[PDB]
Amino acid sequence: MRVGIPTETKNNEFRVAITPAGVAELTRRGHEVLIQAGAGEGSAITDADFKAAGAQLVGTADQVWADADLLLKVKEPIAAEYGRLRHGQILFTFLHLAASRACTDALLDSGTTSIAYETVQTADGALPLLAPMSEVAGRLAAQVGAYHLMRTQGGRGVLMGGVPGVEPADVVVIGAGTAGYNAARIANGMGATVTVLDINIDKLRQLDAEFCGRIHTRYSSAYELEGAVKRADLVIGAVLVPGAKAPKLVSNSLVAHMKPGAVLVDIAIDQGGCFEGSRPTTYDHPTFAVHDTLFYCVANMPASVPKTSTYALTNATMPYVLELADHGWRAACRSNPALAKGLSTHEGALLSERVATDLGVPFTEPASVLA
Ligand SMILES: CC(C)C(=O)Nc1ncnc2c1ncn2[C@@H]1O[C@H](CO)[C@@H](O)[C@H]1O
Repeated sequence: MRVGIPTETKNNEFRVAITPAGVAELTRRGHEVLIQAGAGEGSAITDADFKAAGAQLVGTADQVWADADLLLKVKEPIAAEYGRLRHGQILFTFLHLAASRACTDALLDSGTTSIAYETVQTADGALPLLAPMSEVAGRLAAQVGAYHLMRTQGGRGVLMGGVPGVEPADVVVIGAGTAGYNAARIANGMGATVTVLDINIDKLRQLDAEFCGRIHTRYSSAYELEGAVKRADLVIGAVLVPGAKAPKLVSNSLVAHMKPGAVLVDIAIDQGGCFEGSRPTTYDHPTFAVHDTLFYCVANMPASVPKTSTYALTNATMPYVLELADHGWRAACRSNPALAKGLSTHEGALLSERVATDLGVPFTEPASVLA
């Protein structure tokens, strides 16, 4: 079985779906690895780096899509790639099918077998392929929040950690999942006074142990949310409700009572955002004004650090890539329930009940295609 990796084609998507380490492991097990020339340059992975690991480098995207039985990507296929979808191909990437009926229809019409990184789910409820991206997005959230607090960036002009005798920035992280924990940790590492809110007290209990009380924890009632947001210099919205679209926790009305020049970073913006006035924005123009405060809602944040996030993503996908490459989609999903929960399409059948509800489309029970 051939494994193919094309260059990512979306705007500012610098990541790549495999590293030389993954190539060497695939090549070692007797698989051809086809990589489009330049696919890894955005992540500081040179064409020579891939070749030396055993990859057969290919000049165009067309040949990768055409010759690969298992096609690894980072983002969903865009319109220019629908014509490349094939019936005898397994596509393994971030899909976000509920957000695109056109992508969903393209996969279905193609008959291709697709598996979504973000719904791969282990028995304990975790999402091991989304998690490294949530980790990166959290840590980024603190450092872009820090930057935009500078007066030269429209912020209040407050240094994250203060200096001796001067007040640190007051940072509120909403949500203590993978992303919020990581945002809280870096914001606290920078010297800020960090308060993390959640409705799951056990998550608060972990934070209280891990930083010995230094990261403050508050139960996330509507009252407590309003109070802390009013006093904050930087608000990080980290409520990434799995599958569900993010609730609007910070209304534009509450934004108008915020400190002037306060900064809001929404790292749930790949799910519509957890602020009311959040709209997906880009890396060139990152911020916009909401009642004399600054909103940051850049989507696909981990792509801005592709050297980090390409490795974080593909370290996590590699064992599923090996199972797929060695056994094919059906046996691999039979053996591994976590991989099965990512099954999205196969031969015109939509296999995700959540997507199928959200779009109004025939839902095929995943058991029918596997057993
Ligand atoms: C007033 C209402 C609007 C409210 O308080 N809402 C919330 N406030 C803080 N945290 C919340 C939350 N709803 C979920 N979460 C947590 O965010 C993490 C996401 O991974 C999860 O751990 C989850 O428990």
